[PDB]
Amino acid sequence: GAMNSSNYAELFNNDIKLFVDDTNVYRVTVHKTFEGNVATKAINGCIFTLNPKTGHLFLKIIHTSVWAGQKRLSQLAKWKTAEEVSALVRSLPKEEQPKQIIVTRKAMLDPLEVHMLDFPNIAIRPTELRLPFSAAMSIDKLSDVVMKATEPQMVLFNIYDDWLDRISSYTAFSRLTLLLRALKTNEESAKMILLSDPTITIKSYHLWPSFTDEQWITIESQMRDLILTEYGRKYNV
Amino acid sequence: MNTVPFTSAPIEVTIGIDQYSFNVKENQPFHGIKDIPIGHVHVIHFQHADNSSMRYGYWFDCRMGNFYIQYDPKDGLYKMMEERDGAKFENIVHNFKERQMMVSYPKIDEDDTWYNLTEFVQMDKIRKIVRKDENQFSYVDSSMTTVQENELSDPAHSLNYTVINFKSREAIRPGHEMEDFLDKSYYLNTVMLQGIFKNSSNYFGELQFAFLNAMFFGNYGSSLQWHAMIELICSSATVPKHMLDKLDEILYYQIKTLPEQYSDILLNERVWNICLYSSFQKNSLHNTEKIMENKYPELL
Ligand SMILES: Nc1ccc(Sc2ccccn2)nc1
Repeated sequence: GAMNSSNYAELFNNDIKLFVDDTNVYRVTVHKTFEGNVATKAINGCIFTLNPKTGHLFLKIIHTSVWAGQKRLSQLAKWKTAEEVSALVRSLPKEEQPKQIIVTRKAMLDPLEVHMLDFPNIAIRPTELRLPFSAAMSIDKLSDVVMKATEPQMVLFNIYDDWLDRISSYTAFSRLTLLLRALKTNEESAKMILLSDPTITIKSYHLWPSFTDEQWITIESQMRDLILTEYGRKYNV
Repeated sequence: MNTVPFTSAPIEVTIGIDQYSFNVKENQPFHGIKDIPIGHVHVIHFQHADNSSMRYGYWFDCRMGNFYIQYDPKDGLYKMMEERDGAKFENIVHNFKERQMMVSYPKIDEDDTWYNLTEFVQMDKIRKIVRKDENQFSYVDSSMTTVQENELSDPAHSLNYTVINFKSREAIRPGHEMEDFLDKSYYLNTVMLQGIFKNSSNYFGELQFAFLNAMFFGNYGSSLQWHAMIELICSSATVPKHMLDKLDEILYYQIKTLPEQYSDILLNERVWNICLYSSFQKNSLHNTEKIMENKYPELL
């Protein structure tokens, strides 16, 4: 059924699986019209599809043109996500298709289930984990490509950089979710932590800085401080 | 008017005929039911005094033969049988009426309830849902499962209702996934009506038969089917106007006839609230909504 703290290590076994996050698919700015009414203006979005074992991220950019002339866009967005995921699975060789797709929001279950009827053997699952993938647009290189796009486009990224050379998928995913949780809780502080030292650079082919093992420990500790901190500044503790 | 005689009543049993019922005591001089209206299907049903488990019964149409009931002490139930010796049958029936050992089908003359519950139900279709072609009548009981319930185990003893599944390739056209899931009109009008049922009368006939099996036998799979067939209509933006009008009349009499005390188990909160207050047809079922709100406002 659902994915949670009890069956967490299943993400790192050798059954191919994908997380899908649709949070950033339909994005808007709300503003006042000359007549003083309110209106929305859509901006580009993205589907966040990640294989947690390898770090392979299929970033499908959703150009605002897809909304033109459409109604009930928040509902459409869930179906559009499912259509694009389904198209992705169909484009993969059979031996690369996932055995499970895990959706981060329960509202994607029916849209994905219906678009995947052709694949009765791919399990569509929810999760009780509160994953921070919405913060993916706080990763500068991902936000950049999304906002620059002039048409629909699939960008391919390894969200773990080269970490798997040195650590396991379980640890790499833990690092990733800690970073994204921190970016989600206080983006400024989080980004300050990551970039404060100008001698540690992000490689052109990477998303995150080239920290050594020791430096990642320091960084990881500082992000935990941050998340505890904002948890006091928010709950006055 | 026609008659279903009983050889005898060796065990205490509550007998139903359509929406009527009466108690027969162990070895009471009971020889059957008379004055049964010709022109309608009927159901005669049983619940033993000892083992209220297993309600069971027989759908029949008196125009299709002379039928009687006889207890089987080996199998332990009241069995329906057909008498082929037409002469023998009228002789038997006449003797039991002269001795007045029969109960009279107790139809009030103002009362169209049974007609309204069975308007579209036809023996021929019942026999296709309940497969046992050597008998002109059909046995149903509480425990019989449906073909869809078996996909989810004795195929000879099943209710072969039409399978409806909203997340199925039959229900969903490629390229219309969102359209067809949110608005079921394609599935209702093209796949089911035109494709399978052929007309709305056969559709309504299965719907009413499903309801009746749920109410008389507490048959869970029949209840599931009745709600599915309502939900398919209620969730279709485009339904012929006469069908909606008739559906409102069908459902009205079903809700009217339901035992007040069985509503908690026979009525699906989600389907009804969806159909009456959210679906495309939320404003189309005026009679049904009024009787539901006055009789089962807790459910809503
Ligand atoms: N920079 C980079 C680009 C592509 C790849 S390969 C790949 C294939 C499919 C999905 C994700 N990554 N690995 C690293």
